[PDB]
Amino acid sequence: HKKLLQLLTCSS
Amino acid sequence: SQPIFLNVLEAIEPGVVCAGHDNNQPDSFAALLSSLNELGERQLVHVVKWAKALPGFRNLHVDDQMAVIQYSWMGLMVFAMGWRSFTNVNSRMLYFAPDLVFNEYRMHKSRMYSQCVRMRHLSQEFGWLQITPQEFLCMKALLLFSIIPVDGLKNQKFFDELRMNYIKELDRIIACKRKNPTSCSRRFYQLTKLLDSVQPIARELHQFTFDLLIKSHMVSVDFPEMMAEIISVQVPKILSGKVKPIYFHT
Ligand SMILES: C[C@]12CCC(=O)C[C@@H]1CC[C@@H]1[C@@H]2CC[C@]2(C)[C@@H](O)CC[C@@H]12
Repeated sequence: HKKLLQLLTCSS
Repeated sequence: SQPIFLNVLEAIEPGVVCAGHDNNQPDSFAALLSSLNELGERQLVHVVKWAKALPGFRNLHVDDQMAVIQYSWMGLMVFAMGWRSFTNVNSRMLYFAPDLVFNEYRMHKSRMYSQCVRMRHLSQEFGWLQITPQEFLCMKALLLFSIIPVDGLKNQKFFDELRMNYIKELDRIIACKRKNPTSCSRRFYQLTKLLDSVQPIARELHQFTFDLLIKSHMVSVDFPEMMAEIISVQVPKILSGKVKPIYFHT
């Protein structure tokens, strides 16, 4: 969930 | 005049992804499945980046964005793999990655030969139907919007509009003759049938990977972090009937 959501939060 | 939607889909389509498979080791179940799992983890990064760049996708609630990606990745990845297999090896083998191409021996050793046969048939459909690259891209985009919770999303209304628009884009790009309206109708029918056919394949693979994760320590198969999380938290929602595909046909 961390790495997966991190791919959305980065440069949203 | 000159469009825009197709320009975007062409521009964001992911490039080559390698599995990192050591082709020196024998074709054992453990080695092959561990490499497929790593390929999944790697491709998931690209699926997220692709989806976030799709027209309208960022309009969805953030939790819905996460949800649709976590439910649809298997279908998306299988569909893309079918296309690679069609274009690279005329569907003779399964082109998972340049360093992970499955021949008959690997299909057997993977213990998912039956599922591989179904994936090869999917790949062959791209040839039988003479699917165009633009049809492929629009169909693939629509797969992202083809599986949701029975209870719905946080903002289901926005999702329903987005899906509608993606269906409209597919309808616009179908390879047919307008002078023969029957041809366009037949084509759209064929494409919606092809899209629906991805779902039972994805379901079989969801069942397989779930069962594999449960016994993974016993059979020495490694699952990376993102895969293990999604297969243990989201995949069971599908398997238990909480999350279902949206079919065109009944
Ligand atoms: C999505 C992947 C990996 C990406 C791809 O090209 C399609 C392929 C289909 C079978 C999946 C695999 C990822 C790992 C899985 C889920 C294994 O655990 C069992 C079935 C595998």
